[PDB]
Amino acid sequence: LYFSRDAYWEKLYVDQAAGTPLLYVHALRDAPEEVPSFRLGQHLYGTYRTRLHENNWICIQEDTGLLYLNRSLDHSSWEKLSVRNHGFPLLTVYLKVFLSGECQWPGCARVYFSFFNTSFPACSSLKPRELCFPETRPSFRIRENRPPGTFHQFRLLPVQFLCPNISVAYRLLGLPFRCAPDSLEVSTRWALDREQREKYELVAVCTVHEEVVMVPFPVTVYDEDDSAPTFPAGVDTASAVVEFKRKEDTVVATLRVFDADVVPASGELVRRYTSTLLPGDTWAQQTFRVEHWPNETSVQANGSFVRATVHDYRLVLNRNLSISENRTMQLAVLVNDSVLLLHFNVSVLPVSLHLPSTYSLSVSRRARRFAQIGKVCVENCQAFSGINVQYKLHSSCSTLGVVTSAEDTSGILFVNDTKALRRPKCAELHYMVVATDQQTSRQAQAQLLVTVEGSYVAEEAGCPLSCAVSKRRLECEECGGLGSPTGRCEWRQGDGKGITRNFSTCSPSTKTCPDGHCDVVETQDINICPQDCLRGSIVGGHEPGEPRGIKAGYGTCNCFPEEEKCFCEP
Amino acid sequence: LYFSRDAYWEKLYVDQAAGTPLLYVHALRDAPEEVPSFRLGQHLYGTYRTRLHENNWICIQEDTGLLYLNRSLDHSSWEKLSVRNHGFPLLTVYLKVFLSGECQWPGCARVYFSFFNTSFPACSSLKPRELCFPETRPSFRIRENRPPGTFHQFRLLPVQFLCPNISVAYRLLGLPFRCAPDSLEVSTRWALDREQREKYELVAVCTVHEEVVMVPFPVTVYDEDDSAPTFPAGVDTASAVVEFKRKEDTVVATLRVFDADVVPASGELVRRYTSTLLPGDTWAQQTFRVEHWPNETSVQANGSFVRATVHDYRLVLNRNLSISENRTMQLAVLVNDSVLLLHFNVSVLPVSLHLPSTYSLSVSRRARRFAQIGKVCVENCQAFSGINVQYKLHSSCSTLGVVTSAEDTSGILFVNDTKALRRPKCAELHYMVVATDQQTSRQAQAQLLVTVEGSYVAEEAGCPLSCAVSKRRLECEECGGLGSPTGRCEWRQGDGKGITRNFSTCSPSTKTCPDGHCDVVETQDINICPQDCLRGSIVGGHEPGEPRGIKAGYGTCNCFPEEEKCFCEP
Amino acid sequence: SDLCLKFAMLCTLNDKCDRLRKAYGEACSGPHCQRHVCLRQLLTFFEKAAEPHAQGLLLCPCAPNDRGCGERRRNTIAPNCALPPVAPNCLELRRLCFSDPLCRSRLVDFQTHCHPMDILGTCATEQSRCLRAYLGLIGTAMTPNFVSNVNTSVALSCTCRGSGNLQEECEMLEGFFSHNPCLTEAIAAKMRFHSQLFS
Amino acid sequence: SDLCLKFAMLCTLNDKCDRLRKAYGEACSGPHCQRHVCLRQLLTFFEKAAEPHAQGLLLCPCAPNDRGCGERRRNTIAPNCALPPVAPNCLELRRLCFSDPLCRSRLVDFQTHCHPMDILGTCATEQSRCLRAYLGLIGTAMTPNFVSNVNTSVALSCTCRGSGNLQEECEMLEGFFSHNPCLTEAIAAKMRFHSQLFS
Amino acid sequence: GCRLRSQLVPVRALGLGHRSDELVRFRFCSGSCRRARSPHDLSLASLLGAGALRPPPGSRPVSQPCCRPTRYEAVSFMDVNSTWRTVDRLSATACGCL
Amino acid sequence: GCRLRSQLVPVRALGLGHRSDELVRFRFCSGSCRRARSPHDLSLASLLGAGALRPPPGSRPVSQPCCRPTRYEAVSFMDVNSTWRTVDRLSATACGCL
Ligand SMILES: *[C@@H]1O[C@H](CO)[C@@H](O)[C@H](O)[C@H]1NC(C)=O
Ligand SMILES: *[C@@H]1O[C@H](CO)[C@@H](O)[C@H](O)[C@H]1NC(C)=O
Ligand SMILES: *[C@@H]1O[C@H](CO)[C@@H](O)[C@H](O)[C@H]1NC(C)=O
Ligand SMILES: *[C@@H]1O[C@H](CO)[C@@H](O)[C@H](O)[C@H]1NC(C)=O
Ligand SMILES: *[C@@H]1O[C@H](CO)[C@@H](O)[C@H](O)[C@H]1NC(C)=O
Ligand SMILES: *[C@@H]1O[C@H](CO)[C@@H](O)[C@H](O)[C@H]1NC(C)=O
Ligand SMILES: *[C@@H]1O[C@H](CO)[C@@H](O)[C@H](O)[C@H]1NC(C)=O
Ligand SMILES: *[C@@H]1O[C@H](CO)[C@@H](O)[C@H](O)[C@H]1NC(C)=O
Ligand SMILES: *[C@@H]1O[C@H](CO)[C@@H](O)[C@H](O)[C@H]1NC(C)=O
Ligand SMILES: *[C@@H]1O[C@H](CO)[C@@H](O)[C@H](O)[C@H]1NC(C)=O
Ligand SMILES: *[C@@H]1O[C@H](CO)[C@@H](O)[C@H](O)[C@H]1NC(C)=O
Ligand SMILES: *[C@@H]1O[C@H](CO)[C@@H](O)[C@H](O)[C@H]1NC(C)=O
Ligand SMILES: *[C@@H]1O[C@H](CO)[C@@H](O)[C@H](O)[C@H]1NC(C)=O
Ligand SMILES: *[C@@H]1O[C@H](CO)[C@@H](O)[C@H](O)[C@H]1NC(C)=O
Ligand SMILES: [Ca+2]
Ligand SMILES: [Ca+2]
Ligand SMILES: [Ca+2]
Ligand SMILES: [Ca+2]
Ligand SMILES: [Ca+2]
Ligand SMILES: [Ca+2]
Ligand SMILES: [Ca+2]
Ligand SMILES: [Ca+2]
Repeated sequence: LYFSRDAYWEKLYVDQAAGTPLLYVHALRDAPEEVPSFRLGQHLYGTYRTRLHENNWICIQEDTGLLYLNRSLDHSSWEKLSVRNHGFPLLTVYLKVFLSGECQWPGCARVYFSFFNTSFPACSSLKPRELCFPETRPSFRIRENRPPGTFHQFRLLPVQFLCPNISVAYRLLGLPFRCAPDSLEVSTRWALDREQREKYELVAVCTVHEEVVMVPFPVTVYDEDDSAPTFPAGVDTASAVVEFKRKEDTVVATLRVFDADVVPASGELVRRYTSTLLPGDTWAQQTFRVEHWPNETSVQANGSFVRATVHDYRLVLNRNLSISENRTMQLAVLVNDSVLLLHFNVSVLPVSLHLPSTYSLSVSRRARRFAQIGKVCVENCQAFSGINVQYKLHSSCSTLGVVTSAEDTSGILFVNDTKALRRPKCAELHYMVVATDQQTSRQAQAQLLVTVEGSYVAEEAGCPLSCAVSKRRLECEECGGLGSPTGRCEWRQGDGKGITRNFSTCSPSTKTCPDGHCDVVETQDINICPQDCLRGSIVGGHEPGEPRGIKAGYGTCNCFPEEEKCFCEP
Repeated sequence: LYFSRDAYWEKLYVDQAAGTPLLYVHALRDAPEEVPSFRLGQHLYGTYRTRLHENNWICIQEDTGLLYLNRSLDHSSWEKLSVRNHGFPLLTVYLKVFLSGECQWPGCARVYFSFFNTSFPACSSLKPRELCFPETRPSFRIRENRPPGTFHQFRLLPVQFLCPNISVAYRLLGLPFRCAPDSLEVSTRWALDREQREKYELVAVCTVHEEVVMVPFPVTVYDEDDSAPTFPAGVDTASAVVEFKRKEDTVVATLRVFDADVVPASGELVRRYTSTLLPGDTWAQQTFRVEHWPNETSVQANGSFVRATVHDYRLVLNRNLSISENRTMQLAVLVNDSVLLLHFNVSVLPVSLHLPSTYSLSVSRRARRFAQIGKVCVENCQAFSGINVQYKLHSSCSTLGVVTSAEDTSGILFVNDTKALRRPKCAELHYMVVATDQQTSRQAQAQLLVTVEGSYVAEEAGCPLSCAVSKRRLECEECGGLGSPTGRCEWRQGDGKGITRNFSTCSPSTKTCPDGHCDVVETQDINICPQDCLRGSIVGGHEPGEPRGIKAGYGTCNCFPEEEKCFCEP
Repeated sequence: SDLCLKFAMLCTLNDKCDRLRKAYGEACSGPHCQRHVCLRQLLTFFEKAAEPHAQGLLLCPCAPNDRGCGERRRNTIAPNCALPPVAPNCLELRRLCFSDPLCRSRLVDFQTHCHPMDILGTCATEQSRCLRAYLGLIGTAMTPNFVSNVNTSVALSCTCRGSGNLQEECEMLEGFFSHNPCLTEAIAAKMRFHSQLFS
Repeated sequence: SDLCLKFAMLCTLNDKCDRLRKAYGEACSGPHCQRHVCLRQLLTFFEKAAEPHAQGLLLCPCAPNDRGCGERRRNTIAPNCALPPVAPNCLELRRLCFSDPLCRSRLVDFQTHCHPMDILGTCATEQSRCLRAYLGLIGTAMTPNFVSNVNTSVALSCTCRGSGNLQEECEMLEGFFSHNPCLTEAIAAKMRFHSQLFS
Repeated sequence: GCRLRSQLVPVRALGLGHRSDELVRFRFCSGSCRRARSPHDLSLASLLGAGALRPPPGSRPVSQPCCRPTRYEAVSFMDVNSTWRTVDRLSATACGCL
Repeated sequence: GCRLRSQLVPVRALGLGHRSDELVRFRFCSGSCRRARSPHDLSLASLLGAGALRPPPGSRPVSQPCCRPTRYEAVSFMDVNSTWRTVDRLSATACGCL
């Protein structure tokens, strides 16, 4: 059982007669056995749902579901009620109609009554627009796969009870909906399926006396599970071989499922569409979870748009895979619908840790601490995701030093001492560069021939420790900072477009410091790259770096790292 | 036994002969039995009293007290000693001569020796000024009341031992000192008394070959108790009647004593000259101590000045005498001399506590709080010292209020409320002024007829609480302060003589506030008299009030009492 | 200078209104913005201020072609921090309103006083107590905002995509914002007064 | 401007000397003055300073009629706070010197190096180490000062009135200050150098 | 007296790069502080009265204590892209003698 | 920079009534304090750049923090009667940005 609507509307007037028919109600069937019973409420609710006075006036007939005035209305009753209205002009009371607290469909249906201070007027003041249909248009509600029944009736009952001398006719326009002759109930021919069509917006023809009036007529077909899951037209298996990524959680391989139902809604979709991992080795549990989340799409059937659910199924890892794993499997998953079979092929490969045979690098002979010379990298640099290849620099004069930046798993080598650089007998050295792993002991080494080469000019005594304490261009390349590669600094200057990310400063490494990353070499000291590694106040119109630093700043930005301040100012 | 001097001087030279007579010593007698014995020391002291080397060279004859060179001198000995001198050119060693640690008279006498790098010269280089007497003149030392003896000898012994061919004669000028013929010892005729003469400065005549040479010759006669205390020529008793003072310690009555001795010196005068209070009633002990302190004066005897001691004896109280005591006594004191009789008459009087019959005072009808109108005083105001006569103001409308200032024991009356002053029915009141005592219950009362009289003008709203917040003259008499007698204030202005005690300010009471006393009425509030009652900093060239306040200040001084500051500035 | 700036400066020139507008301009700024402090200072603004000051600040007139007068009006309640980045299901957004007893009180008054009574535009009680129930919804979880920048169509930031079978219970709840005759004629009556007031 | 101001400003113009002169000008000022803090900052001044700076500041020449050049010199060691108000017995003043082991060390050097050796004026060791032993007596208990303001006669502030029988033991101890040939010719040799130096 | 002020300023007129069109109220400090005066202040105001000092290279030393804020407040607005920009600590709330 | 100074002044030239003849060394504070600058200071130095404020009646508000002493020392001398006069807290010993 369910009502064909949820809200019913009716008008009451002063001094109308007893036994006057107000309206019918309608209730369709879920089954070939259900007969509707109708009971009223007892207390008229009002605006902000508060009981005003007990229904002493409206009675019901359970057989056809007829609402009719038993006792009648007067101004003493509509001052008895309108004072109880908490101070509002009364234009809406209502009751509940149950058939099997708070009124909600498909149990209840709330029936409004809009009262007016006049009596029921004469027939001459009835325009045919208020003679056919009520003002608030209905909206109907039919579940699919149901016994066909009767869901609407046309006639305005107090109208023909009080103006019977005007003939009014009603009709409907391969459609399942028909209007019976000489009995104005509307009925359904065959049981509907939503998946063919889901919205029927019909037009009902009314003719008074003489005026022809038509109104919209919405019917929304509801839904059930009348559909089983299906491959998207013969794509039965996708596969993917783990080669390089090996991180914690990564989308590896993916398939799709096309259900045509909507009914397993967002609250309880997780109970029904469940991804049963078919078992195998416990390495599959240790390393795989089959993640799943749905999304609704639309598809055409016979000129309309019926919607459906798409269930994506993705292999996602669980842990850092080690390097030396070399296996293959068949990962099967059952999919439930309340039943489909999917699987994956997964192979895991070994990876070697080879490095180039000979590294070759010059060093500027006047260089300072923490200067980046050149990058050292395992042969496949930016493709790995979850491998710790830490680099250590073993010699066979300590001048250089390697610390691997964790973002790229590349080792950047930097100069750690300056006094041990200018020595004449150590003008050529041997740094066996060693690239070790951490989840396996598998390391590597490679050969280097360093040539420390350049001039030598001693520095000025009026130099601060940082390049970025400077303000203008000429005080940048005459004075040395801390992380400088050739003893000088370098001035970068941008545009005059306001607060821009491309601003002006004096930097040691114009490609490494004002870059967006506070590198490990950059975060070594407070003085090397302060305008991208500081934790301080930036006086002036700025916009902060998102971990730290200066993302953008109005004009020139000069920073005091010993006092933890920046000024951004033109 | 005592030496006639304390220091002896002699010169040594290179390579002088053995057995050469250096000098005699002299020692007078305390008694008819004492014969002097003379021993030398063993070790030559030097500059800063340190032993240089043992006396291997100088021996003594005990009979006449003769000092003579046993072994003789050479440059090896005077480099043996002068290196030991801690680096000084050696011109003074010395020895001790005892007759009965550190050399002090009348036990010891230290004998100097001034050595020179030459040998003893020939007789031609001896001027007769160094042939008669040594360079350092003697200073002699004779106790009185002694057996007369021999205290000096003239001849320079190595001179006549080494230049015997020159005749030298010596003589002296009713005097007790005589020089014997053909034996050049000087002797005393009769026993001396200091109280006749105390200094004999004689002249000794020397004649060489031919030159006459004379030198001074001091003799200081010492002292004993040969004198008894004596009234200062028949003033046997002073007396004094306690009438009004009655404080803790006050000089009441005084006498003098004239001793002619000096010997009971400042260290042990308190043991000997002691004031024995002869007894009587214990009220005399409870209320009197006989204080005593000496002072030395000078008096003429036969043309000289002999000094003597004057012993003053003063009655001094001990406690606050009550009023109602009425007694008389005879306070006797024995005085010891190691014995005189003194006394005092002391009477103690009653004092009544009468007040004037009718007090009469006007009150300005616009007056403020804490204004002084008129003084209330016990009939003898400034003569009492130790009496607490507190005043309380009993009525028969609370407007006035009396608080006795403790300095004068006078009650100053002040206005405590302003709202209760302008009332029409209390335009004449009755304040029975009550003057109570505290060490006796004896109180008093007196009658008052107050006339509250004046205009009435309400005040300005732009007035601070104090008159002395103002800066110039016109902002003084247009605006009211706190302790004002007539609602206005009054400007006092002094000179332009720098930091003066007479400076410029705006004061309520020009005779009570910038006066030097923070009165009780003035110390009632912080705002009444701040420039004489504050405890704060005085910014500017000032000079502080000695309990508190501003004693003097450069120019104008305006004080903020709510912030505790003054500015002194022109 | 348009009208949505003239009615903003009249809240600036007040002492009582600028002190409140500064309180949510600060909590709704920058990329590191915090949402539940940004919303709490909006209830305080549209609650503890004078009604002619709030109603002029939010609902302000414009032309259809006047781009910088509707683009500001969309961004007055700071939607980049107040409205969530992902659009949730529009029945789920009502659930969070029903849980907190302030949003429930602010929502029931709007379902009371602005219910679509007649399809011509006639409201239930008054077209003056409609906006008082409307503006009480701004600091709550169901914050409405102007969708476009050329017209005064106003809706929630929600979608009825993953609705399941409650499509009409979601379509009507969105049609209570974008198909209200009552609320649209109320906001139109207020904008036709604001184009009379200081125009 | 006289000479006792010229040799005062040469201690002012130094960094090392004005910092020390400010240390006893502050502790020896005002009517509420405190004596044993006033004296302790005088030993530090005549000890921890350069000898040409101290000897020029204290011993300074003048004329007999030049009143404002001797009146300052009497008041350089601040006698109203340093010297006691009542004049004690002059053997008692030596007792307090013998009790403290700094004044005893400063007094024994003066009885060493400035003893009247000859009545013409010849000193014992040097007429240079006489003033070094002399100026060490200023911050002690036996502080000498210039008695008059017209001449350079210097004595203690003491009297031999209540001496008892030790009159010559007190008269010689005062004659070691007012009848010294050695000390007087030493101070005269220093003043005849100060009237050669910057005159 | 050294007390609090308030005023209206454009936000382009602040010189911090924020381009906008609005007005903001702005509280600054002003006044005199003759009641927090020191002995050194009278001294320096008289040594700079007869010109007894050579003034040093750089600035002039000020005699009286300057009237400075003690606390600050943030200022919020909208830019030309209609985005809320805040600048912390731009307007005072209480003044004092320092 | 905001650092300590020192100088020589007569004591009649101090204006505190002490008549004398001497010279005293005198330490004052001077310099600039551009490193203790605030957002309000740049704001006020730009609002007083285009004249965007009406300056209030009384003084001008200063933009930068003023360079002031932190500690003081006493100054001692002798007067014309040759009596030691002290004036407490007349010369600085350390400066700072306030
Ligand atoms: C309806 O009215 C009749 C009389 O007209 C009365 O007898 C009957 O009880 C009423 N029924 C109800 C349910 O009120
Ligand atoms: C899966 O489908 C079967 C088939 O009836 C049902 O018994 C089971 O409960 C379903 N499981 C879930 C989690 O929906
Ligand atoms: C669901 O699909 C629509 C269109 O196909 C897309 O806009 C939306 O982002 C999808 N949702 C998710 C969570 O991917
Ligand atoms: C995998 O490696 C990443 C690299 O940072 C690490 O953060 C993560 O915790 C690792 N996973 C596990 C399960 O340890
Ligand atoms: C997955 O592996 C099985 C095992 O032999 C193989 O038959 C199948 O072809 C593989 N899948 C694909 C898509 O090749
Ligand atoms: C080189 O860098 C390392 C980093 O671990 C540091 O421990 C070492 O002190 C540095 N060398 C010198 C000489 O400081
Ligand atoms: C004195 O000298 C004689 C020899 O000349 C010697 O025998 C005697 O012991 C000496 N006496 C002393 C006390 O040295
Ligand atoms: C007082 O003189 C007598 C007389 O010889 C003596 O016995 C007594 O000790 C003396 N007392 C004092 C305190 O001197
Ligand atoms: C002692 O007498 C002399 C002169 O008679 C006087 O100057 C001195 O002050 C007196 N001493 C005391 C303590 O009264
Ligand atoms: C005597 O009176 C004075 C008055 O102040 C008081 O100070 C003193 O203590 C009193 N004497 C005694 C012994 O109580
Ligand atoms: C002291 O009192 C006695 C007692 O009568 C009397 O003889 C004597 O004259 C009084 N002293 C004086 C100086 O009058
Ligand atoms: C009057 O002065 C007395 C002083 O003891 C004080 O207690 C009282 O409060 C004053 N009167 C009023 C009305 O304040
Ligand atoms: C307002 O504009 C939006 C988008 O520009 C549009 O979806 C909506 O239909 C418009 N309103 C009307 C009433 O057309
Ligand atoms: C120095 O003057 C004082 C007092 O003016 C005087 O007593 C002293 O004798 C004078 N000195 C000489 C050597 O006359
Ligand atoms: Ca179906
Ligand atoms: Ca299904
Ligand atoms: Ca279905
Ligand atoms: Ca960088
Ligand atoms: Ca005698
Ligand atoms: Ca005697
Ligand atoms: Ca005698
Ligand atoms: Ca006074």
